[PDB]
Amino acid sequence: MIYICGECHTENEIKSRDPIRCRECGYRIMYKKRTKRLVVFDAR
Amino acid sequence: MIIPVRCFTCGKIVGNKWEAYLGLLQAEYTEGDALDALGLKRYCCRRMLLAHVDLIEKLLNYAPLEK
Amino acid sequence: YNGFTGRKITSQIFIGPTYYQRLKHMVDDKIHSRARGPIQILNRQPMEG
Amino acid sequence: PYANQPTVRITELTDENVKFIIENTDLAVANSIRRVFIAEVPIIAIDWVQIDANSSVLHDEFIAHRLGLIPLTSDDIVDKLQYSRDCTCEEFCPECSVEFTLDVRCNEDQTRHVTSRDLISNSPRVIPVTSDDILIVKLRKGQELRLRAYAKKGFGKEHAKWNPTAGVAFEYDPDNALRHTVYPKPEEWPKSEYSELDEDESQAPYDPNGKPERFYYNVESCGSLRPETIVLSALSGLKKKLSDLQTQLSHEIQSDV
Amino acid sequence: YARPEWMIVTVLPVPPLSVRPAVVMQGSARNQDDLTHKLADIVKINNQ
RNA sequence: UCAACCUCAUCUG
Ligand SMILES: CO[C@@H]1[C@H](O)[C@H](n2cnc3c(=O)nc(N)[nH]c32)O[C@H]1COP(=O)(O)OP(=O)(O)OP(=O)(O)O
Ligand SMILES: [Zn+2]
Ligand SMILES: [Zn+2]
Ligand SMILES: [Zn+2]
Repeated sequence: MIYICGECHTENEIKSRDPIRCRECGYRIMYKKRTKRLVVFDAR
Repeated sequence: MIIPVRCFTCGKIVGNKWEAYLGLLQAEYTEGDALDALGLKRYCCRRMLLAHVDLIEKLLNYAPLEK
Repeated sequence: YNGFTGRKITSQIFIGPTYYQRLKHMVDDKIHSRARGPIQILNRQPMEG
Repeated sequence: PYANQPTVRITELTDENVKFIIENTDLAVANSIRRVFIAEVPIIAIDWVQIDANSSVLHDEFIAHRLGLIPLTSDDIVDKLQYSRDCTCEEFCPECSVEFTLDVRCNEDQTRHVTSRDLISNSPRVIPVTSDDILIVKLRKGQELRLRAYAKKGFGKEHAKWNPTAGVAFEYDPDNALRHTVYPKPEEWPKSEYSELDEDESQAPYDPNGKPERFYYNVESCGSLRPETIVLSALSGLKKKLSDLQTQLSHEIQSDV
Repeated sequence: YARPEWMIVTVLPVPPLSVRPAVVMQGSARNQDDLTHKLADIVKINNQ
């Protein structure tokens, strides 16, 4: 999938079985990024 | 965290009055006089503005996850 | 004034703004029920928790 | 054996408030009219939210809650709009709902106050009572809020978001003459605004044959419905409830026969 | 039912595996009960 | 058609 970097906030695409290191910053904490499917919230 | 829309007890909209409350406090108005100027009459509505702690400003200091 | 009938409550009632706290204990975390569920290996009796 | 003929005298009428007096009426009727003010007057408010992107500090359901609480002008078309359950079409359509959109991004350095003004409605008659503004969220630079919302007809019995009124002040017997409230020390008690007593007299003399009448109302509008039309719609809705009850009662009596 | 000689231990009863279950983790490993380890110690000393 | 045991600490009436 596409993981957003923890520090430089740049999306990087990491394949499976690949080390979790952002290109151009090297930070080792990525975030999965919001899903395309949309969830309905009742305003209640 | 942010000023609630509508007073809990009655439901009068108090969400539009926080920025005006802060501005009137900056002017010189006492908290009670500012609350009176904003039109808050019942102590239920005055509790909303008087006791509100605006943490959204502290949370906005942290950088966003996605830029 | 009584909400259901509108009649004034005879005894005047103490009302005021008091600070209340919501404790972490909530019923949704505590409700539990069991019916022929999982069973321990050693005792072969219903599990714990 | 028949209903009394009530009388209304409107003392104050302002865009935010209606102060009126109903005389020659029962306490039950008056209380239930107030009750219908609060809970059974239809209004328009957001009940469906779909957030495409929310990078704000507040989570998605927090934003949805605040959006639901925002009042929406419902003066005329709330009577025209149908309930979603009644509407034949699946989900929501122009007849059963009103669509709003929010697309705000804080490109500038200064904090962007997302307000109710940023909500844009597909139908001009419903607007978020903007004509300050209700603050939905504050956006730091690089934070964005995008959402689509649908607002439906409903009354406050479902959810307090559909309350058309802020505070309904109801008072009867301003000077205690029916002794419905028995003061332990009458003198310590402040006089009512509607009180006709002299300052020396704390309470009116007990009236043994009296009945609660001459009820005083102060109905404050939330801005969605005009304060006059809140009262009119409440009376009409109570009358409609009674007529539906009578129709079902007649059908069941015929069935029993 | 009970002779005094029978009190002295000449034959040690080894409880069934039901008494001493093997605690399985993820299929990767099988820990053994404390009784199994103690019986292993007893068997080692007896063989020695 | 379906997941470990110990241990300790923290809370609950
Ligand atoms: C009234 O007696 C009860 C019971 O005996 C049972 N109980 C509670 N703790 C224990 C415990 O440690 N061990 C055992 N065996 N039983 C226990 O709890 C007792 C009271 O305790 P409390 O005095 O705090 O009750 P408040 O007076 O405080 O009630 P508030 O106003 O908060 O509702
Ligand atoms: Zn990075
Ligand atoms: Zn209030
Ligand atoms: Zn429809």
